Amino acid sequence: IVGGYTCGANTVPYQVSLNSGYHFCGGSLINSQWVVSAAHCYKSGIQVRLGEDNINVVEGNEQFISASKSIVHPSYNSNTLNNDIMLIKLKSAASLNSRVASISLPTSCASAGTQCLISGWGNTKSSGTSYPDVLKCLKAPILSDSSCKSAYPGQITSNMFCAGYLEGGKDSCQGDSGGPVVCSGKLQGIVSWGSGCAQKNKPGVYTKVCNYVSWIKQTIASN
Amino acid sequence: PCCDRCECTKSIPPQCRCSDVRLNSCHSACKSCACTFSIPAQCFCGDINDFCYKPC
Ligand SMILES: [Ca+2]
Repeated sequence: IVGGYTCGANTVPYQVSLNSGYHFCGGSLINSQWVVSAAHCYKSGIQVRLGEDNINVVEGNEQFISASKSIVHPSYNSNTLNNDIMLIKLKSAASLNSRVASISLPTSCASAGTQCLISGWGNTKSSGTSYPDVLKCLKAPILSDSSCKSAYPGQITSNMFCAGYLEGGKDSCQGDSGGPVVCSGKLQGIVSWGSGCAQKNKPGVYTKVCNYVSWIKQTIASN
Repeated sequence: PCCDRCECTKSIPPQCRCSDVRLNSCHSACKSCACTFSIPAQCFCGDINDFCYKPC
């Protein structure tokens, strides 16, 4: 997250770190046994780390649970990043409490102007690299699809939206993928892609979670 | 090789692509230059890398 702030330990209790050797993506806990992340975050050997703040220090509230099933959306297309959503089933149910909690799925889509909270342990620099120890947060609005499509001609599908700031300086970044965009307590986005991070005129692009709620529910029911 | 429009996933490693569409050619480092079958052809590079090429 570039241009964000230190969330505060466990203030985003649905944020998880996906760890396979290192932290490589985030995700959002949606019930005790399931995490939503990006399809492009599929990796072998994922351990889901819940209750994290400082991902480099065991602070005492973590739960480390191996991912047992990956269910990448059946229409995920790596050529376009369309349908960039994946469900991860945990090998065992997380223990839910103040510091580890699920985030609600949306009942309706958010739209331009909706104010959201984006979080993650991604790069905090727009130019160069600096990886934080603790979770970072960013308040960002969903942007007009006109701005989004203008920024990324021919690339924005109905299952994506842009959020952030056209002026630059505030954005999700590498290492944030798969993590949450939460708006009024609902998971509306998954950090997906963008042209760099926090660059002027290049807002972040996010998977539009509200288009997948039925699939998520059916999938969780069958798996 | 250069790329004006580079986008990457926000994962580690980043997965980046050059989305430049150019007539008849892709950048010189492109391993999979996908072109239309039009005249002139519009082509873009399908390569996914952990970096972006410098701007053109
Ligand atoms: Ca920790």
